[PDB]
Amino acid sequence: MREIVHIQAGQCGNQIGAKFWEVISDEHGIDPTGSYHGDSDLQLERINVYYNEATGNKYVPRAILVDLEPGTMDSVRSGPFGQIFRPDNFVFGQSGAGNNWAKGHYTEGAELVDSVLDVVRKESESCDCLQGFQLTHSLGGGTGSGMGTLLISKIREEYPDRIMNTFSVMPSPKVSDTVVEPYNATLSVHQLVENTDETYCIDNEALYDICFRTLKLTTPTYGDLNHLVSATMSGVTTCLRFPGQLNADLRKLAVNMVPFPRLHFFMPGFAPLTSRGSQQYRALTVPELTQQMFDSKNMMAACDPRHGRYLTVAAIFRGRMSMKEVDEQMLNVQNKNSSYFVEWIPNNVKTAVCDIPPRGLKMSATFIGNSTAIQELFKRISEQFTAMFRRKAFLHWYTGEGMDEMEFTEAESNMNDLVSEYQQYQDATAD
Amino acid sequence: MRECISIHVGQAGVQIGNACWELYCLEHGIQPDGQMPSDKTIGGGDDSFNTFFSETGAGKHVPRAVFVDLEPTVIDEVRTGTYRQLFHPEQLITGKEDAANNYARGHYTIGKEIIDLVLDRIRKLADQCTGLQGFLVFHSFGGGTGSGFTSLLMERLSVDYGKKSKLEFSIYPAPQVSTAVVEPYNSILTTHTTLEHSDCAFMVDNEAIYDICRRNLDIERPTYTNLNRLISQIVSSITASLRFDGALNVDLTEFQTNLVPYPRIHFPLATYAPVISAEKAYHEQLSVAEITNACFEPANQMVKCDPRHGKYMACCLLYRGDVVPKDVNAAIATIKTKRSIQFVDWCPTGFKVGINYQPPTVVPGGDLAKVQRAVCMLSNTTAIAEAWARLDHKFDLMYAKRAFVHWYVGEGMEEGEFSEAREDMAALEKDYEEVGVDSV
Amino acid sequence: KREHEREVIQKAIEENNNFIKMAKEKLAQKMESNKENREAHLAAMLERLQEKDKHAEEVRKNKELKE
Ligand SMILES: *[C@H]1[C@@H](C)[C@H]2[C@@H]([C@H](O)[C@H]3[C@H]4[C@H]([C@H](OC(C)=O)[C@H](OC(C)=O)[C@@]32C)[C@]2(C)[C@H](C[C@@H]3O[C@@H]3[C@@H]2OC(C)=O)C(=O)[C@@H]4O)[C@]2(C)[C@@]1(O)OC(=O)[C@@]2(C)O
Ligand SMILES: Nc1nc2c(ncn2[C@@H]2O[C@H](COP(=O)(O)OP(=O)(O)OP(=O)(O)O)[C@@H](O)[C@H]2O)c(=O)[nH]1
Ligand SMILES: Nc1nc2c(ncn2[C@@H]2O[C@H](COP(=O)(O)OP(=O)(O)OP(=O)(O)O)[C@@H](O)[C@H]2O)c(=O)[nH]1
Ligand SMILES: [Ca+2]
Ligand SMILES: [Mg+2]
Ligand SMILES: [Mg+2]
Repeated sequence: MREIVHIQAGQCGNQIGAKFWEVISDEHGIDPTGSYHGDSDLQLERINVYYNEATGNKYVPRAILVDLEPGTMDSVRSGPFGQIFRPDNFVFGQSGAGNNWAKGHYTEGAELVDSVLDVVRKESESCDCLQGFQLTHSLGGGTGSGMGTLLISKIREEYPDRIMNTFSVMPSPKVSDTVVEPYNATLSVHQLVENTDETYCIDNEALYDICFRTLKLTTPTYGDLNHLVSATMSGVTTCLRFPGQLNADLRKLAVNMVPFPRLHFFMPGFAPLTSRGSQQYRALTVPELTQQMFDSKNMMAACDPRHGRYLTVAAIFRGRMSMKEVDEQMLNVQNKNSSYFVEWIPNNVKTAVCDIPPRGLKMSATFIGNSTAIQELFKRISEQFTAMFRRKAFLHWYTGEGMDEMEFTEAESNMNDLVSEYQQYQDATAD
Repeated sequence: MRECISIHVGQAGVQIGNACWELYCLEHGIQPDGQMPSDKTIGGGDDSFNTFFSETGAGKHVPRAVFVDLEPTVIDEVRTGTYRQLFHPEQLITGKEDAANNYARGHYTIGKEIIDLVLDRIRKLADQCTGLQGFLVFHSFGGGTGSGFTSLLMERLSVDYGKKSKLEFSIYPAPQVSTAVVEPYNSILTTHTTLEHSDCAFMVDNEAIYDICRRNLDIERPTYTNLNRLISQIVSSITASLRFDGALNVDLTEFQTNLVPYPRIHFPLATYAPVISAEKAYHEQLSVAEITNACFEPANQMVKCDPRHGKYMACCLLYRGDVVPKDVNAAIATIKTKRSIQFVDWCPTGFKVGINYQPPTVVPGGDLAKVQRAVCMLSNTTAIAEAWARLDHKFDLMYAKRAFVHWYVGEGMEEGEFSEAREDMAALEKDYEEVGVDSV
Repeated sequence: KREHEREVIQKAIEENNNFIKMAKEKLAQKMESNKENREAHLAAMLERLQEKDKHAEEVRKNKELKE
C-alpha cells in the first residue's frame, strides 16, 4: 500500500505516541499482541498504512521509538500495547539532554542519530511505496525538540521526495516551568519551517485551557492532556487509515492545505468538548457540533481564528449522520463567517465523513485549519524568547555545546518572518 | 470495422468507464463473463456492436478499452468485481503512486514512468482493428492523473496515430464533490495542453449532474455511483449511433461535421431527457414532444450555462426508442415558435436528427425509470463558454497570489506554463465571443 | 488539373507530417526542460542539507576548541 513510518522522540513524543497507537489499534481491532479481533473489513482495508504484517497474521506498528533517556524505553514497554512494538525499533541513549536543545541536535543526539536512521532505513526498505514520515515530539525539551529536528533533516536528506509530517507539542508555562523552553521551541521552529511539509501545532497552553475551563478539571495530568491529543491525532489521520475520497494520503493533504511552503503550521481542533456534567452528546446536533469545531475554545492551538483568516480548512466528521445535513451546515458556517476565509482561494474548505466514530462517542468532528491567526502562538513564544535572550540568560548551556549566539538571532528572525508572512496573506485582498 | 477504442484515465474516468461498459453489456445482451448468446458469428464479426467489442474464439465479447490509473485501488475493484472476466488483465493498468491532485505529477514525474506501457497496450488493441476510427478518452479535469496524464497521452497519441480522431468525455469540477483546491489549475492546464489534440470534447459539469440527481431523482446526497449511472446514459446516447444500426440512425461523425465550425470550437453542450424516478414515471407517458421540449430546459443540461442568452451554431437531436420522424417533426415545429433559439447569422437553423430504435436500458438497483423513448440534444452554443469563464476566474484568484504554485514548480514546471495556459483560455473565451458577433 | 490534384494531396501529407513532427519535438523539449528543473530543485534542497551537516561539524569542532 502507501506506508507511513512513525517516529516518536523524547518523553512527550513517546507518551503521546504510545497513546496514538493504543487508540488507533482499538479502532482497527488490533489487540496488544498484534492479532486482529475486529469484525468490519473497513478496519483492515488500509491497515498497512501504519502496520506491518508478520508471522501468524500479526500486525506490528511501523513505529520507531527514540529517546536519550534510557528510562522511557521501559515506560513504553510496560504500558498497554507496549508489547506490540518491534523490539529492534527501540533506540536509546544513556542520559537525557536536560532540556538542552543543543545537546539533542548537535552533540549527544547527533551521536545516536545514525542508530535511528538504520532502523528507519530497515522499515522503509520493506515498504511497497513509502509515502512519508510522521514524528511526535515536544519542542520544549531537548531530545524531542533538538534530536527530533536533527532526525528530520537527516531523513529529508535520504528521502527528499517523501512527505515529512510532525505532531509538535508547543510549550506553555501553565504546564511546565522550565525556563529554557522558549529557546528550545524557537530553535525547533527554525528547523520545522525549513524542513517539514506539514506540522500540527499541539499547544499545551490550549490543552490546559480546555481541561481547566471547559472540562472543569482542577488539576490536569499529562494523561488528561494526552487524551485530547490522541483523540485529535486519531481524527486528523482518519482519512489516511480508512477508505475515503478526501486527503487520503500525506501528499494530497499537503497539496490541499499548504498554499505556500513555509506556511504549513496547522491549528487542530476537536468536537465535542464537554464536561461529563451537562452534555456528553445528549442531542449535540450536527449544527451545534459544526459551530463548536469552529470556535476558539475547541482549538488545540491557543489562537482565536477570528483574529485572522483561514487559508485552507479540512473538516472530518465521524459517526452515523446525515451527509446532507453536514453539507448544509458547512455551507452555513462559511456563509455566516465568510470574512474569516480568504477570498482569493476559492472553495478552500474541504469536508470528509467517516462512518467509524471514535471510542466512546456517537459522533465527533475533527478540524484542521491553516489560519493566519497561528501567529498568536509564535508571538507568544517570541515574547518569552526575548525576555530570556535580552539578558542572555542560560545561554551558556548552548554555547557550551559549541553553538554561537548568532544562531539564536537567526532562529528568532526566521520565526519573526513566518509571523509577518502569515500577516501578509491575512491582509491580502482579491482586488 | 470503424472500431472505437475507449481510454479511461484516473478515478473519474475509470469509474465512469465501469458504468458505461456495464450499460453497454446490458444493451447488447452481453453477460458478465463476456458471452453473448444472440451473436451467432463466433470469434469475430462486423456487426455494429463490434465497433466497441472485439471477440475471442471462445465467444467472449471484450471491450475495446484500456483502463489507466497511477494508483491501484480503483482499478483493483474492476479486477475483482462483477465484470472482471470482461477485461483481459493487460487492459487494466496501474502504478503504485498517484498524481496527488497535481497536473505536474500526472504529466511528468509519475506519468512518464508508465506512458510507454500504456501506449504499448493501446497499440495491442489498435493492431486488432481492421478500420480504426479513433479514440474516446474519459477523464476528470480536476485530478492529477485525469488532467496531467490525459494530456500527456493525448500528445503521444497525436504522434503515434496522426490526425486519427480523438474524442473526450471530460468531468468538469463542482464544489459539492471536488477533492482538491487546485482543481482550477489542473483544469486550465489540461484544457490548454489538450486543445490542439482533441477533435471534440463533451464536458460533464458535476454540479449539473448533482443538481439533476437531487431535483429529478430525489437523491438527497448524490454519490459518484448516482452521478455515473446518469452520465453513462448520456454517453450511451452519444455512442448508440456507433453501436447500433438502423435506417434513421445517424453516425456521430456526421453530427460532428455540423458541431465543429472551427477546430477550437469543439465543445458541444449535451442535454438529456427524460430523467425521472420510477415513482413518477408510473402511469406517465413522456411523449416525443415532451422529451424534446425538455432539451431546451437548462436544468436538464450537462453543463451549467444559459443558451437563451447565447447563440446557437448547431442543434442535433439524438433520439432512441419508440420514436418516428412524424412526431419529431411536429415537436420541433412547436419549439421553433415558442423557445429562445437564436442562431448566429452564418449557419443554417435546421435541426439535425438521428433515430435509434433500440430502447433505453437501465441498470438494476438504479435510480432512473425505464422509459420507452429518450433523447440527447447536442448543441453548439456560445453559452458553454460560461463554464470557461467560471474556471478561469477561480484560476485568476489563486494565481494572482501564486497560491499552491510551488507544488507544480517543485515537480519541474515553470510559471510560464501557467500564464501560457491561461492566455490560451483567454483567447478561447474571445473566440466564443467572436463567433457570436454578426457578419458584416 | 492532374498536377493540381497531386499538389493538394501532397500538401495534405506535409501538413499532417509537420503536425506530428512539431508535436513530437515540443513534447521532447518539455520533458527535458521539466527533468532539468526538478533535478535542480532537488539538488538545491540537498545542498542546503549538506550545508547544515557542514555547520554541525563546525559546532562540534567549536566545542572541542573551548575545552
Ligand atoms: C483524566 C480524566 C479527565 C480522563 C480519564 C478518562 O480516560 C477520560 C475519558 C474522557 C473524559 O472526558 C470528560 C469526561 O470530560 C476525561 O478526559 C478528559 C476530561 O480529558 C477522562 C475521564 C471521555 C469520557 C472519553 C469518552 C467520551 O469522550 C468523552 C470523554 O472525552 C472527552 C474529551 O469528553 C473517554 O473515554 C475517556 O476515558 C483519564 C483516566 C484521567 O483520569 O487520566 C487519564 O489519563 C485519562 C484521560 O485517561
Ligand atoms: N502534552 C504533553 N506534553 C508533554 C508530555 N511530556 C512532556 N511534555 C512537555 O514537553 C516539554 C519537555 O519536553 P520533554 O519531552 O519532556 O523532554 P525530552 O524530549 O525527553 O528531552 P530531554 O528530557 O531534555 O532529554 C514540556 O514543556 C512538557 O510540558 C506529555 O506527556 N504530554
Ligand atoms: N462524475 C464523477 N466525477 C468523479 C468521479 N471520481 C472523481 N471525480 C471527480 O474528479 C475530480 C478528481 O479527479 P480524480 O479522477 O478523482 O483524480 P485522478 O484522475 O485519479 O488523479 P489523482 O488521484 O490525483 O492521481 C473531482 O472533481 C471529482 O469530483 C466519479 O466517479 N464520477
Ligand atoms: Ca460475432
Ligand atoms: Mg526526557
Ligand atoms: Mg486518483
